[PDB]
Amino acid sequence: GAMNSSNYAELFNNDIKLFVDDTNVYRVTVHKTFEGNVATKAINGCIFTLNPKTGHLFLKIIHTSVWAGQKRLSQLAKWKTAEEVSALVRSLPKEEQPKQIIVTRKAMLDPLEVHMLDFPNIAIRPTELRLPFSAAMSIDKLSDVVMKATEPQMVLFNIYDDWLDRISSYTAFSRLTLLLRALKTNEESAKMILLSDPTITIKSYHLWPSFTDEQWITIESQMRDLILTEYGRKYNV
Amino acid sequence: MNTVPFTSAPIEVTIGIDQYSFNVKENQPFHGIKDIPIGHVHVIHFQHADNSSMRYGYWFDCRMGNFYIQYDPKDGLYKMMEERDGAKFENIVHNFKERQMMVSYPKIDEDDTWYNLTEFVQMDKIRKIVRKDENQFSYVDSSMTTVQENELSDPAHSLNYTVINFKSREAIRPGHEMEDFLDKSYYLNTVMLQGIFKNSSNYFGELQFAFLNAMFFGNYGSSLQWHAMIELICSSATVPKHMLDKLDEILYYQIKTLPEQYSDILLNERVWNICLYSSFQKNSLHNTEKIMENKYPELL
Ligand SMILES: CCC[C@H]1C(=N)N(C)C(=O)N(C)C1=O
Ligand SMILES: CCC[C@H]1C(=N)N(C)C(=O)N(C)C1=O
Ligand SMILES: CCC[C@H]1C(=N)N(C)C(=O)N(C)C1=O
Repeated sequence: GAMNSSNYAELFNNDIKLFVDDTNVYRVTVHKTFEGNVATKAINGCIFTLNPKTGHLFLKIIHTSVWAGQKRLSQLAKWKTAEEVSALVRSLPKEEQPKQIIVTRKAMLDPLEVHMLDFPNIAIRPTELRLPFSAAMSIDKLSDVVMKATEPQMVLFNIYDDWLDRISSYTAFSRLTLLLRALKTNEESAKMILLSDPTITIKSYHLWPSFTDEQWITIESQMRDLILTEYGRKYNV
Repeated sequence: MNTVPFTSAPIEVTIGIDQYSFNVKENQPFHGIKDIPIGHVHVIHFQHADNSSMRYGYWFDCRMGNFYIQYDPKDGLYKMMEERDGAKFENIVHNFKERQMMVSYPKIDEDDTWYNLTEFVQMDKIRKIVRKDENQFSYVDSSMTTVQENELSDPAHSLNYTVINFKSREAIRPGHEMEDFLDKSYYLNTVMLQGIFKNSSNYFGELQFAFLNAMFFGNYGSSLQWHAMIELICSSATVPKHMLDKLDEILYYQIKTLPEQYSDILLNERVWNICLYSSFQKNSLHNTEKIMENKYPELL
């Protein structure tokens, strides 16, 4: 059934699973036309498909050409997402295919279920967690690859960098969601926190800076400060 | 006009014949139903006074044989039986008519309700849904489950309605996932009509039989089948005009006849709101929409 705080450790057991987030698939800018009407212009998007135990991110880039001549794009985007996830599963060896796929929005359930009818043994599940994966386009290297794409493309990342050498996947996922929640709250403050120290760099093969363990504790504390300070200004608490 | 004689009525029971019904008291001198119109299927059904659950009954067509009902005190129900001795049957029906021990099927001459509810229903198709081939009549009750309910437990006592499942490989063509899920015309016209039912008459016959099983016995699985067959049409962008017009008439008379007291357990709010106000056919069921909005505006 649904995924929530009661069954949170299930994410880090040894059953292969993937989160699918579709919130950055269909992206637009809204603008005025010369006649003073309003129109949209699509920009490149991405499907965020993440193995929370290993950190493996299957970033399918959605090039704006996929929308050409199509109607009802917000509806199509859900079915295009489900088509690409289904294609990903079919491309994997049987022993690498997921046993469950968790969608971050309930509107993805029927499109993915229908695309996965050939896989009756893969559970398609919703979640009650409010996960901040929409903020993935605030990670500069991910945004860069999406905006530079001239054609459909899949790019593979590890969103945990090398963290699992030193911490568990529960801790790594907790760090990731804290970082993304912060970026979603105040992107500028969050990024200022992450980079303020010029001697801590992001390796070419990494997404985040090379913090020591002691430095991550400080960073995580500062991200918690930034989120609960804003929760209080926002709700006068 | 045909007759269903009764040996006796040893236990108090409400007896239904099609859309009519009457109370018989314990050991009352009741010996059956006469003047039953020829040309239609019929259903004779029963609820004991002492049974909260278990309305049961028999679908039959008097052109296919001579049938009588007699109480079985071991199995505790009114049983339908077939009489092969036509002389014995003729003899009994006449003695009963002479002593005036039978109720008359009470059809008003203006009244096409039963025809309109059974237009496409044929005994041969009933007997394929209800499998018991040594009898020419078919027993149904409130508890019987459908083949699809058994997939989600006795196969001999099941209702073998056509399985309809909108999230199934039968309903969805590879590479047309969104198209076929949002517009079920392929599933309706190719898979079901051309493939399984062969024509819309057979489809409507199963739809009408499911509704009647659902209304007369409170058979849950039949209710599910009725709504699924409606939803499959309403969710199809491409339906023959004659099918939509006939569907509107079929549903009008079902809603018209529907017992107001049981409307809340017989009508699925989601299906009816989708069909009348969202679906491709939201503007094609004028008669049905008008009677629904005037009789059950709560549901909507
Ligand atoms: C001879 C005893 C059975 C019996 C009966 N009691 N009734 C009512 C009937 O109509 N038939 C045809 C019958 O066979
Ligand atoms: C779905 C409703 C079935 C049903 C019933 N349960 N009862 C008790 C009844 O008197 N009638 C007339 C019925 O049709
Ligand atoms: C005509 C069906 C009435 C009915 C029923 N008899 N049962 C068992 C059920 O679970 N529901 C939800 C119903 O609506």
